[PDB]
Amino acid sequence: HKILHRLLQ
Amino acid sequence: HKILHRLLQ
Amino acid sequence: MLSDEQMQIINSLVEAHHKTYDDSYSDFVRFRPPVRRLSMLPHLADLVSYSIQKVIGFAKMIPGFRDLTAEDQIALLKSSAIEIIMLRSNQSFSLEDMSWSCGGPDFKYCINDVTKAGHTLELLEPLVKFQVGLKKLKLHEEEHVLLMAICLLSPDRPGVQDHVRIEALQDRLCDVLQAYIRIQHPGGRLLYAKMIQKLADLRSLNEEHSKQYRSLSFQPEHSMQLTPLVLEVFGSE
Amino acid sequence: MLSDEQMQIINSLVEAHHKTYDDSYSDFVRFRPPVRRLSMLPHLADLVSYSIQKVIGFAKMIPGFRDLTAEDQIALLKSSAIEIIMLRSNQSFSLEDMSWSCGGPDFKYCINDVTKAGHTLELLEPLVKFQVGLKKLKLHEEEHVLLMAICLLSPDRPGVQDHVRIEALQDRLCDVLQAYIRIQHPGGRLLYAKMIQKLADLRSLNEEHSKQYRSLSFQPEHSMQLTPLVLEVFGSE
Ligand SMILES: C=C1/C(=C\C=C(/CC)c2cccc(CCC#CCC(O)(C(F)(F)F)C(F)(F)F)c2)C[C@@H](O)C[C@@H]1O
Ligand SMILES: C=C1/C(=C\C=C(/CC)c2cccc(CCC#CCC(O)(C(F)(F)F)C(F)(F)F)c2)C[C@@H](O)C[C@@H]1O
Repeated sequence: HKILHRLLQ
Repeated sequence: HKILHRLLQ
Repeated sequence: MLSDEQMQIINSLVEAHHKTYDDSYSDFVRFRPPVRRLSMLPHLADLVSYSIQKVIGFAKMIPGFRDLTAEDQIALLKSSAIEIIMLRSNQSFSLEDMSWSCGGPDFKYCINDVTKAGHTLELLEPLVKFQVGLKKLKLHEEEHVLLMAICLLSPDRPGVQDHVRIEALQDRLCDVLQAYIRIQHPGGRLLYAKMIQKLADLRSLNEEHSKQYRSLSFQPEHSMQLTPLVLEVFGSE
Repeated sequence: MLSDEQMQIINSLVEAHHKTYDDSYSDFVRFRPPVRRLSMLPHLADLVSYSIQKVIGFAKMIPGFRDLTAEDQIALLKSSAIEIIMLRSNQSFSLEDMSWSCGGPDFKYCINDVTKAGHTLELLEPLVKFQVGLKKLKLHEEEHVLLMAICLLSPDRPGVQDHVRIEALQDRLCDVLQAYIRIQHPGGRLLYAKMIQKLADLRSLNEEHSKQYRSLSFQPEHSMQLTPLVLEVFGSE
């Protein structure tokens, strides 16, 4: 979930 | 550990 | 007539597409090269991974998506990423050559180029049939973008928790599409129905890809070639 | 004189190197290109990831390594991969240019090329000092390979469970190196001592890289650019 959260800003 | 095991044959 | 609000949704959805799709395919040169063992597997993983990044940019700009909770945004995305990718891939699919043509001769992806990346005709056959069926519809820009945003906002995906809100969102977008075709598309016809037919196909293509991805991701000498992003989105956690 | 067995270890360790190091650097073209934000980060991750694959091939061919248990092989590898990489990187480091020269002008890696991949001079300074100190020693092939296999078999790494066997292995290899320098290296000198000095440096460079890697791997917009292999080896699981 790490990368998607940051990408979703 | 998945990739290293297979690589270590 | 369309109401002032329905044309704002159309305005802002078309602009979101233009920010997140590059008709020049220039960044393809930043990927790992293609080779023609699964020799095409590096370059396609890099390619899809880049597209996932663009689908997330598009989704952040659908009115109402930014306001769902963080868990709902992720569940929608994980379940519909591959289908939006199949949808935006129609823009580069040529009816002649029967291949995706991204400019030069290295980025012409026949069906043989995809089999060298782990997939079989049990997925590629209906995929190409889907790509011509969509091509023959001759959608306007405003219709193509609406189709994408609707497929994203479907409630019937695993993991959603607020169906009522995301379904309310999806239904406002069906209404805008129907209105667009009535006012702005000539003769009307059953375009809306053939469009909704295409959604039911993506559900079937989704399933096939996910079966074949699972077989690939269990073999450590092939998952080694994926990107972190691909592993995070098409994994089950 | 060296015994028949000590020359077999030397024979088979030199051949293992030749199978796993390509003086042409031809596969560099299969990586993601370098760009000169951390713009050099894609291409280096691909580069190190490829090297990890070669260190594992070398290690499988050290007499005695194939017979340790699977857990010990992995623990040795995870802890010493970066240091073996620094060691084999000496073969392409030129004393002039003060850069790693892998053929063409795109694969000349100054110190500025590495800072555009997330590292600072607090690691790069002792690294380059290490690379000239090693270059000035003017090691034979048989000495360079022995140095690598010894650094791999050290017991004092986190996670080992059979110290006595891997230390017995490491000590047989120190003996072969000492014997080589006595018989086969002119004057003798304290080459063996300056060589063992270089091991103590790699412990210090190891630590610096792992601190700076941790900072990079916590930022999701940078771990996104790593490969699965890099994440598996320099992670803590
Ligand atoms: C995607 C686009 C474009 C073309 C899409 C194509 C044709 C090459 C394409 C072809 C077949 C299938 C798909 C679906 C995504 C996948 C996968 C790979 C995989 O399953 C793997 F690698 F395992 F095989 C994955 F995803 F895991 F990497 C896309 C070009 C342009 O129109 C931009 C658009 O965005
Ligand atoms: C490696 C070799 C060669 C050169 C090695 C080089 C010079 C470019 C080099 C330069 C600085 C440091 C290191 C250590 C590995 C790292 C890392 C990156 C990272 O920490 C990152 F990306 F986060 F920055 C990692 F590993 F995680 F990717 C190697 C060339 C040839 O002699 C073959 C040899 O094998």
